[PDB]
Amino acid sequence: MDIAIVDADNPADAIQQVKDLRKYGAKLIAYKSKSSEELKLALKAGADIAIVDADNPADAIQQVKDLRKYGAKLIAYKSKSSEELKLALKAGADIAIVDADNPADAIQQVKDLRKYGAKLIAYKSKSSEELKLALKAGADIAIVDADNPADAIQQVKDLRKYGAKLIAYKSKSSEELKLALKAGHHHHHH
Repeated sequence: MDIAIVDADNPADAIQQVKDLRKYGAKLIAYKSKSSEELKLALKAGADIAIVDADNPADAIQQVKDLRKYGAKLIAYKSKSSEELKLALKAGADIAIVDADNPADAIQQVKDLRKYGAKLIAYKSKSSEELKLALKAGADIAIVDADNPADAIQQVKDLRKYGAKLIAYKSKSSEELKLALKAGHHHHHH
């Protein structure tokens, strides 16, 4: 199953991309912001996954509680700190996004969070080899980050071939989705 990550460079365009992805037939739509209020707007537009990215951990943990009370179906939390990710999960986050800079640290955090009881661990890399190591370590969601667009296609190909069940990547633009819809085309299941 694919997760489309909204990637527009401003909130108005990001909110429109949610609508375009939903119409195109994306099964899961993820939206990241440092603003709780912006994440509520993305959910109201039809996003499935609200990614908490606020810098201040006190503020970020309160956003999890606010989004849960609000009825967010899936709340993700992005941190370089496995201690912070544990606090986010205790506060009601569904998905811990491992963001640690050093790959050795990031893989140990996957193993730590699995043993802590994390239900859904996500891991991000430009490297197919690193995502396979993370999946083996117990990650549930593989986030493709390949720099240029041709690299991103190969990484998704690599993960499909591997049998990754939850593949996340940056979405096509609204203008691309709208052109496909104008032609009568929709997302096809893989």
